[PDB]
Amino acid sequence: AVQQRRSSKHRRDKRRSHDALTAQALSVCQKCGKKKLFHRVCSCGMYGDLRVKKAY
Amino acid sequence: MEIRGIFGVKVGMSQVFTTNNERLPITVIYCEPNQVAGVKTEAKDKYSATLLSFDTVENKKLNKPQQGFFEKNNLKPTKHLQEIRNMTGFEMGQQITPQNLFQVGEYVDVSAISKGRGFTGAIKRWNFKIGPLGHGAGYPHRFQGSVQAGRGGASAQRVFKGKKMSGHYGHEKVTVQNLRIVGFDEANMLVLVSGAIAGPEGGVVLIRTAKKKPGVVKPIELAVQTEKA
Amino acid sequence: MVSFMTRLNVADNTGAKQVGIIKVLGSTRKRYAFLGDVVVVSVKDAIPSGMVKKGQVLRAVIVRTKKGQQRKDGTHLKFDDNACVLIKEDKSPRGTRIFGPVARELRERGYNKILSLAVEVV
Amino acid sequence: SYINKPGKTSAWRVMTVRQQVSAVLAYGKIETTLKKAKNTQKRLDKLITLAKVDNFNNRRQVKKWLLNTNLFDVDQLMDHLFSKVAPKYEKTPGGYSRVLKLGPRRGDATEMAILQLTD
Amino acid sequence: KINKQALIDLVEQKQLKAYVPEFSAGDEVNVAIKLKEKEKVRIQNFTGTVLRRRGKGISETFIVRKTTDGIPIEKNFQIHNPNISIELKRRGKVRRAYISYMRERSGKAAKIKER
RNA sequence: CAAGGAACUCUGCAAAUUAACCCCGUAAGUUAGCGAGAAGGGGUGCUUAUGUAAAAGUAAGCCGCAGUGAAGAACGAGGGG
RNA sequence: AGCGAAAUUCCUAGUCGGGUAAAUUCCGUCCCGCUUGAAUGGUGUAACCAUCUCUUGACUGUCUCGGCUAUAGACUCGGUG
RNA sequence: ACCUCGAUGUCGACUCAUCUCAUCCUCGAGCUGAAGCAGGUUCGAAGGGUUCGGCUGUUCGCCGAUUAAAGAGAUACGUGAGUUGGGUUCAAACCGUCGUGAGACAGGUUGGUCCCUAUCUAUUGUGCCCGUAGGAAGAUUGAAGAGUGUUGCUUCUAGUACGAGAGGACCGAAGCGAGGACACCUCUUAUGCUCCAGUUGUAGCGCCAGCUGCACCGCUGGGUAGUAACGUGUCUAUUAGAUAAACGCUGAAAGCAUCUAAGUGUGAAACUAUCUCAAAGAUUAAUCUUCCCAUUUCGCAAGAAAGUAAGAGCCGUCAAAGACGAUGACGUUGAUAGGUUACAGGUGUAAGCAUAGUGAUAUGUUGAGCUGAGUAAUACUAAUUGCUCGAGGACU
Ligand SMILES: O=C(N[C@H](CO)[C@H](O)c1ccc([N+](=O)[O-])cc1)C(Cl)Cl
Repeated sequence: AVQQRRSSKHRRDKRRSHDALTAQALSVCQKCGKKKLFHRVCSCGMYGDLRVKKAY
Repeated sequence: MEIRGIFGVKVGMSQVFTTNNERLPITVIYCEPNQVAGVKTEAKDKYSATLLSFDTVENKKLNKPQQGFFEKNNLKPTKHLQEIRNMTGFEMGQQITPQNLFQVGEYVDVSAISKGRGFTGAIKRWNFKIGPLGHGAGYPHRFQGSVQAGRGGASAQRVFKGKKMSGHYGHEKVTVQNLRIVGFDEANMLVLVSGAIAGPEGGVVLIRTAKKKPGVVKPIELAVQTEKA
Repeated sequence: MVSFMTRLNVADNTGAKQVGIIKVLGSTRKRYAFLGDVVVVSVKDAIPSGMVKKGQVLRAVIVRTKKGQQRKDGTHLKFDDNACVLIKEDKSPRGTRIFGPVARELRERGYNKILSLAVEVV
Repeated sequence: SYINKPGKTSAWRVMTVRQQVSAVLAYGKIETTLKKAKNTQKRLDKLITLAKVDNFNNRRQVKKWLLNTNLFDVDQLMDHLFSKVAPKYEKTPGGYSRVLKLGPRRGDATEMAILQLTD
Repeated sequence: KINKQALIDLVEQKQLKAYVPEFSAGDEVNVAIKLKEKEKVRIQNFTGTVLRRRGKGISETFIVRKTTDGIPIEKNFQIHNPNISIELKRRGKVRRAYISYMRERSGKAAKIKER
């Protein structure tokens, strides 16, 4: 159904207290200076000392 | 109490036969010699219990404090550690083989964590009958059951404490008692116990002396096949 | 296996052709009747010959179940149709000879007069 | 809740995996989602390890999963498979393909990944 | 350590037999069964036709059909069971490892014997 | 979807069984038109030959759990208002 | 006149017979028809009714007694809201 | 006529119930016009169950057959923000009656809309943060608790005690049941959508053969693991303590008699545990084992910045888990997932070929071929030469 008394700003704040997004982990590529994702390739391609994509 | 217990891994269910032309399904448990880790002296802590460990692994694969604890008492590095109340007469540093506890056919009980089920309705959890599927149904026709015990301000406003509801099932420690084990294998280190055995195939299973019938035996001896070329 | 309000064949010379269940015996709400369990039943249609006609109700013993049950040895008995045998009150039957095979499980409850007058047994 | 798209079906999954493995055999590098790439890797490996014999029976058996592409026809890919793919693998058992995790997009922010063959 | 999952076969060697004949769906078979209700064991013969054979290393079981008074009888037998013996008298041509058509046909439909 | 087969339910509601073609066979009652496609059964595959112009039909042989193989096509008999 | 506990009958869950294990509903009768009744029509009637009602053959999850798979949601994530 | 007309949705059925004892049954005991079985009645006892159908819209009520009986009741005569609507009861119309009329009559008669995506409380499961005056990993104890608590049939004692015959035990033992619960899926079936084989139509792969798409999965017949019941086990029992009713000693108030005043006993599915389950957020924050620790010392000595160094967390391969989180195993020091190899199980004679026929086809090569998720090894592929929090214990 619907609410019978209005929800206060305190109620919504306590409800959204869990809204904070997590800090995603990063990693530094071994040949292209940049902060890429983790277990993931960067904009150059060398996921390791091994490539896969052409340029992007 | 003469309660004694040994751990193992239940690996499969397969029936074996015996004399009297009787059928009895059996379940196979890979056993393992369990090392004594300690004994709580009855006068020292007001309760008597025996703590053991099993499922040995690589020493460095275990965490530091348990490795140091096993180093102090020269206990084999193991992965599982548990105790049983009222188990008496087993000093530290001793190895146990399953032939010291149970006879060929005495009463046994078996405990294990129940196999997983995930979330499920009360229909599959409390044997609640399915609603009428004919002569008009309504979009709800598989429901948890009515709960209201009254209407008004004299016998109402409350939902009963701990009443059956659609919730989690399985993955809980359960035990089945009055079991008659039938097969020993010291040359192969396995046991075969009658009846259905709880727990997922490959989990940890604990075999103890049942308190239901405190050690009364009735042997079951196998009958070898007679027809051959 | 066998449930409430079930019509089955007549395997003995009593004159009836179809037998209908009235209620399973034993304790209340047994909800089933297996081999050897006595059940109160009635006749559906009968030939003019015989000691029982339409209207009367009797107690019978189930001798054939299609689903079957597993014996304690490992041999699970099976049958195609369902049959039964009629008595009056006692173990003696109301018919002289019985058509069709009868299971051995009756020996676990008695009824030796029934088996002694059969053509084939398990 | 009526009038619903047909959605994902078992036949749809077979069609999708056939299309993806045909495309991979055609080019060799495919940018897709992680889940479908992982699903089609099994069929890719099976086809590659089956192609190692070059007999009529297996070539008939691989026609079931095969499908033509934009640059090469049915027979083109069929010949290419046993001409310049199968002979390149004779001592390495399995693992003829691999996957790497790309970044997420912005339109739907799904999980994107690249799939390539063995160097 | 680790488990093999073949210990099911390893332990089952205590109850096994290597004198069971081969038969799938149509070979004419006979079963001799021993019953213990007195001091003397009673012997019963049961001839008929095969329905199904299934098992891995101990669940090997089979189904035998016969007819009596125009009524068919299906009986299930465990191959590894004391005081149960099996024999083959006339094998026949079949097209499926499992059959279920005999449950509605009886007589004038016997299995053709192969070469 | 095993067995039971309407015991559920106010009521066989819903759902399922008969489905297409061809060939046998079909009652009470009646305003003699009907009821009737009543009811109740049989055959349909492939190949060969006989076959008209095709299809028919026939005889022989072959395959299978089934052969309008799927798809689309009447569940009926009664007495009463 | 005809018909009659009928769509009309309140005491009525009226009597009897039947079909079933059990029949306030059903059908043929009986009739102090409280208040039936012949143009606000009575009675019978062949065929028909997406009509109401009852028995019953095959049929099946309506049920004894529930289960499995599949989708599209439902659940998490991204964009709008 | 006291809250409700600015709406607290009424009968009955289904499911789900919970509670009282004026007890239906099991159980304890007394009295008897209780020889014994079966009985009639008063007190104790809420632990559990309290049947299936026909007529019926129904609760009733009647009847049929069983059972231990078919409990009396209570909760907005429980349970429409869970289902329907058979009806009082809506707009159409029938008849009967009433009315000179529109029309009316729990008089009966056929049809007929049941809205609402969950805020708070409560309950069922399940997480993050913080706390437990060091941090972390493990193993415990029990504070308060929850569920389980039904009986029948057959035989022996024993045709004994009993009664003249008829008839037939208390007390006990054993076997077999039903109901319900707990599990499990080897055996039996159910499902088993990238599993196997036959197979029609149609259009393709140029064509024959053979394969694919589509026709509910095209249909059919089976069938891997897992999930499931009708299949398989176990449970319902047992004993201890204090007691209700009842049954007693010794013994007097009342020289007797007498269970009560003292002391000392017997005694029920009730009660406390013995059974099972969870449990230190038991703040009244418990116990034990192991592991980490000592960088004088710098602002307003204020334990201030070098500040884990044990471990945990971020991310990933995953399932023994699984809506999400967790839980559990594993991250090149590796067997965590995928692939390969081999085997298992299922399907049942793959495709081509030769032979016989003329022709659909049959035989041998063929216990062949095929096969998601089963099992054991395999670094071949994927988990990197990545990041954060986290130790000198205010005092006893
Ligand atoms: O009016 C209703 N309920 C009223 C509210 O004032 C009240 O609850 C009520 C319910 C039933 C009733 N009755 O059955 O006679 C009378 C009043 C509903 Cl029908 Cl909307």
